[PDB]
Amino acid sequence: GAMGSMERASLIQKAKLAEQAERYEDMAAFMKGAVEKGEELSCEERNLLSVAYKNVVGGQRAAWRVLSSIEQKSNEEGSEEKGPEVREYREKVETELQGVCDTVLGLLDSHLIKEAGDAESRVFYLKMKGDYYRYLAEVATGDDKKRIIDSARSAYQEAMDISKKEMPPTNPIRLGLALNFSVFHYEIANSPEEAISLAKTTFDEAMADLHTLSEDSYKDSTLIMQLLRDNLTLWT
Amino acid sequence: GAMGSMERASLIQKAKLAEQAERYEDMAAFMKGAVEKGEELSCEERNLLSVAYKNVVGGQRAAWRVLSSIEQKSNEEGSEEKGPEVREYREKVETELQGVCDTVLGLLDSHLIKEAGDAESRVFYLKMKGDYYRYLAEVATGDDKKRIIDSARSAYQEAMDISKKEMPPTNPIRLGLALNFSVFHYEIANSPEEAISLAKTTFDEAMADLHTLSEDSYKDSTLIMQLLRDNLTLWT
Amino acid sequence: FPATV
Amino acid sequence: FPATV
Ligand SMILES: *CCC(=O)Nc1cccc(-c2csc(C(=N)N)c2)c1
Ligand SMILES: *CCC(=O)Nc1cccc(-c2csc(C(=N)N)c2)c1
Ligand SMILES: [Mg+2]
Ligand SMILES: [Mg+2]
Ligand SMILES: [Mg+2]
Ligand SMILES: [Mg+2]
Ligand SMILES: [Mg+2]
Ligand SMILES: [Mg+2]
Repeated sequence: GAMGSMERASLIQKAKLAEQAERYEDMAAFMKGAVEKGEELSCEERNLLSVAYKNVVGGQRAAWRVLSSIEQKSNEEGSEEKGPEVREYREKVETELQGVCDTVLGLLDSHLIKEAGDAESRVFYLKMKGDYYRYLAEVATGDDKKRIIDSARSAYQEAMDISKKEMPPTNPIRLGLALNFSVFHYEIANSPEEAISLAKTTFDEAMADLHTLSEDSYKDSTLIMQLLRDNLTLWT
Repeated sequence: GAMGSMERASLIQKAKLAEQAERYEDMAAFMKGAVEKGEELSCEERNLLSVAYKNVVGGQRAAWRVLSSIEQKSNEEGSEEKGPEVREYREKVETELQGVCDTVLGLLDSHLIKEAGDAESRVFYLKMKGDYYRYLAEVATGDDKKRIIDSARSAYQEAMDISKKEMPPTNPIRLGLALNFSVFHYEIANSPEEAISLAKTTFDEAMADLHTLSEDSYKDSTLIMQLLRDNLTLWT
Repeated sequence: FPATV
Repeated sequence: FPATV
């Protein structure tokens, strides 16, 4: 690891600077170095890790979709042959995306998840595991597409079980987990009815628990509840 | 060169796909590979090259400025010591920026400029040479800061001399060259009066030649003239 | 695309 | 910053 010689605290400080500079690849490399120091992550540190990789993979996903759309158009009737270049470059981006997903899943498996005992950390990492299997699922087409989908489902399910037992319905981690699992159902598992049911039930149970919250907690929860509502509006 | 095995035409096709996917680092690598095939570049190809590296270095510059501002704030009176991390990371970004500038200047010197005989190509590449020396100047502080500034000035000057002899005052390359040389005067050479004079004279001479243009050429020239006016408004 | 966090 | 192209 190229970050092996830098102090954990310096890696975290630089992750924060990289975020401020919108240098998300750097931010991710710094956080990977911090994880590899072997200590558990604080809540702030977990969010630095997720913010970094979400931005990196998010750009890769956006590029993959652009290229995939061009590729599909070139494979319609009446399209002029352009050669292998569109497929090759789509494959290049896809391979880089899969590499990032494998890196994140590797950190979670060595050894973030197994050391996470508190609900807030364990649910956070299992949600991440679901998310990065979902990104692999978005590009998968071969003999392991079903296994990738089930790996995503399994991670999300375990996170949901813990979150329902150990967190209030308004907890932002629990809310974001449900939002994303609902999208998994809609976009990956071809289960739009499960997607809609989950989003609705999550929204309504959070609504009923908002009265217990401070003004700052209320803002955090209602922000994610609005995303649930936005998706429901898109889907109904 | 990792692009040595790919066809020139495939590199150009992939540069165009990378642009569409907003993958500017890839776009730049593809164009570098195309330049290194050794053939001259068409006008479209020259613009693919400049678009790619402008986006890459533009992001580096934006990050450098964020980090430089944080660094300067940490060096004020009453600021708590944070250690070497801010300087180190600013230096990391700076070194990557200088590397990109050196790569572009290397392509221009081996051998784009020496083979460029038409005004449109020679002015384009000399403007690029000025631009990338200007980006080096923005971060320079040592014994060669003055030499970097003069290298920028010299390139811009030769481009200006050719453009004035060989191109109409409304030519978009001539206009963008003048826009950027004017910024060089204002921001790099501490010559705001020269910056303002150049921008004004360029704008007025283009204004007087717009009558000779088609509707499409008129739109291209007036777009850059508005940037000259925007700068004049900022500076007066 | 739908919203995720 | 001022405009460049
Ligand atoms: C779980 C507790 C928690 O969220 N605590 C915490 C403390 C300080 C900063 C953060 C945070 C969330 S996102 C973020 C960032 N993008 N830098 C930092 C969280
Ligand atoms: C100098 C002649 C010229 O501009 N010709 C030309 C032909 C086709 C496409 C371009 C062009 C300009 S910017 C661009 C891009 N960002 N892909 C392509 C120019
Ligand atoms: Mg130690
Ligand atoms: Mg593949
Ligand atoms: Mg249920
Ligand atoms: Mg050949
Ligand atoms: Mg330096
Ligand atoms: Mg003059």
